[PDB]
Amino acid sequence: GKCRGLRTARKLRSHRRDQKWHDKQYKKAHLGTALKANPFGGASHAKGIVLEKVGVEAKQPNSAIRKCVRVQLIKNGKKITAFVPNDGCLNFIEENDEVLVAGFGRKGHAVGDIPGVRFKVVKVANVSLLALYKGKKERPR
Amino acid sequence: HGSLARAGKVRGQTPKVAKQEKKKKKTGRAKRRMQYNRRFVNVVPTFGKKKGPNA
Amino acid sequence: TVTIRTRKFMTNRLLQRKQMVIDVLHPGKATVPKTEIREKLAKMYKTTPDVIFVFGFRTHFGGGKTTGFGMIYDSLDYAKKNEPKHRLARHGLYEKKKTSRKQRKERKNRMKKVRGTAKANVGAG
Amino acid sequence: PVARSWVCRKTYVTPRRPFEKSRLDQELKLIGEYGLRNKREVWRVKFTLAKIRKAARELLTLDEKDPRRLFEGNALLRRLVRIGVLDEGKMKLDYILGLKIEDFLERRLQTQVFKLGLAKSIHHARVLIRQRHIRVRKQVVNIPSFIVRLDSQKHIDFSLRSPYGGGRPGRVKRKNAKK
RNA sequence: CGUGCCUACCAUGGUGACCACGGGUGACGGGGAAUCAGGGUUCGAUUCCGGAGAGGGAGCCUGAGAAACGGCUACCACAUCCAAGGAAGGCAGCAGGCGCGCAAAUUACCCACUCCCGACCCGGGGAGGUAGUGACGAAAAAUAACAAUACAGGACUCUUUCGAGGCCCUGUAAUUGGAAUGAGUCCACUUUAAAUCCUUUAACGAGGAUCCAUUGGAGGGCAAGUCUGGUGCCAGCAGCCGCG
Ligand SMILES: [Mg+2]
Ligand SMILES: [Mg+2]
Ligand SMILES: [Mg+2]
Ligand SMILES: [Mg+2]
Ligand SMILES: [Mg+2]
Ligand SMILES: [Mg+2]
Ligand SMILES: [Mg+2]
Ligand SMILES: [Mg+2]
Ligand SMILES: [Mg+2]
Ligand SMILES: [Mg+2]
Ligand SMILES: [Mg+2]
Ligand SMILES: [Mg+2]
Ligand SMILES: [Mg+2]
Repeated sequence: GKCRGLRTARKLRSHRRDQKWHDKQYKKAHLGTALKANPFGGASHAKGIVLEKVGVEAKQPNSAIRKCVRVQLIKNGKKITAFVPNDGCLNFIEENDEVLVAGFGRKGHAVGDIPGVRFKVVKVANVSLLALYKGKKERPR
Repeated sequence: HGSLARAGKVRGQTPKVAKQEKKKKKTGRAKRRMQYNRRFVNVVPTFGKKKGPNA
Repeated sequence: TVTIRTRKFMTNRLLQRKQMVIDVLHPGKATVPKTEIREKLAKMYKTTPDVIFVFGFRTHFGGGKTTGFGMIYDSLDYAKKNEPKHRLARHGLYEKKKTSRKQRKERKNRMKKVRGTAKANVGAG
Repeated sequence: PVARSWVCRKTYVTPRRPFEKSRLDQELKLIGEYGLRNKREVWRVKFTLAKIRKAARELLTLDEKDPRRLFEGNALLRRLVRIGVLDEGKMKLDYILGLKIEDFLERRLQTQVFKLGLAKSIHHARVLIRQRHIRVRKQVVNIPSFIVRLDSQKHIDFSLRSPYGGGRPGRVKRKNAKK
């Protein structure tokens, strides 16, 4: 099975260094395609510009029309369909707004209800969606 | 084709309810004292099968 | 009323000075000021009061003791010699009259740009 | 550049499971029994006991005639006796692991007030040791998390204060109302 | 100065499957940091040490020490004045401004402490220290607390008690004081180069209009409601299972 001699440690580290790439997490952490292929340029948050508002559908067991925003980024310049979280907020996210986006619970997968949305809206013109939903005074219109 | 007009439908159609004037709560250690006086060896009349912290 | 006791006591005969650590007792009112502790130490040393210095006062969180550093000197000329101007400023011996930022540096710049008679006219006037 | 101080210590036990029913019941009956505020000052005592247990297991790992073990074990026994958790009896390292959680809460400031009087409802004794009314010695004690050492253990007096010292803190309001 | 460091001649060598050579590093190297069996895994630009550079990159005077840039010379990219023949520049120093980005502080004061420089006790230092923003983060820690008075929910020592409550907690928008004490308001202290903050202390300073504690949740994981009213696979909730 293994190799258990006193001078076999080079063969051991060669075998482990070869077989360590087959894990998904190691290769997505130490392969450059998860920097040159993902959005954000490897960031956590990113500002963007509202391009359009898209009503997408839910999955097959669910039945809902989810409301999302196609976001033109500032750092990279790519297009991200980002999700409108709360009950309202479609009337609070307008065209050409400074929109901060983050993940849902995982960068790789998405939410099991929405097909192709990986990211979530937090801010609208330096005013958060929690502030626009409850508590604070008025929109920056 | 999915229309975007139904935004905040339940948030609009929800009847508003005025929050009634609830008295002030207790502090940190006072709230822990209330928890120890309420939900522990202070008052336990019944049998140890069912629990009643809210009903 | 108050009680002043010196714990640590050293004598520098080179500079004709005596260093001490002063604990002032407080079972009563507030922290006794700069003048009165100095006068009581002058009464306990039985000389003229215009020569003994003291600096620093803590407070041990309600009455208790206040700890400072006292300096008994035997010559007013030695007191004027061996002491810095900021501790002469408690009695007002040294006066600088220009405690201002950028004044000396702009004088340095006016003495760095021009040279000679124009420098003595501008940077010194 | 700057050189003042850079250090960080977290006297804070963080539990692995967040919501254990028996553990929450045990920690809240501990708080309600020994008069505490929140669970981070339970985790203070738990972290100190855990660090003492780590040092005790590190000492019990070594050989018995080891001089480092003798020195550090005698120092740990001396510090625990001067705290007052141990007795003058069992000076073994296994009894240190045999210690429990509630002994440090017993040796804190409020429980010594409970055992030696002027307690009057531990929740009020918290106020009596917070406000300047219970004073271990001439250096005034203010903070309730005060490990009462065994070397003095009895000096509970107060001077220039409200109930026995003197002064009119707010009774002058009632006197001016009656006058 | 010892050297293929360089030159003339001579020999054909030297390294590599024990990974050299060739690429990338979102690579300055360490002492270290996070992570709780042991073993390990991932960062270390960052206050200490050593290296490298002062927009890119080449050359050099002086000087013991530089290929120095708060030195110079010429090129490229920038870039200020111009009265159009010419002058003048290098904040990856301290403050600050533009752009950039999810993202990071005031054109403050002082050489008072520690050191350093110079002819020298005496001058200087955005080296540093102090002050302002600051919920990166670490420690201690009020937010209404407390003892009593009275109704009862009474678990309970005890006698057919429908109580003796010298054990008791709780709903009391109920009284009562210690009128506790703190935060703030300010005199005099003190710290301090001058001050502020810490502490001492004189006087105001709580009764639900108080001096108001929020952040998430209540099907399982995962502590906690088969409560009420609307919405009726719509809105939406839910990091997965799922609900509508
Ligand atoms: Mg997922
Ligand atoms: Mg690099
Ligand atoms: Mg670890
Ligand atoms: Mg390890
Ligand atoms: Mg070297
Ligand atoms: Mg250099
Ligand atoms: Mg630059
Ligand atoms: Mg330089
Ligand atoms: Mg510069
Ligand atoms: Mg609900
Ligand atoms: Mg549960
Ligand atoms: Mg919810
Ligand atoms: Mg959640």
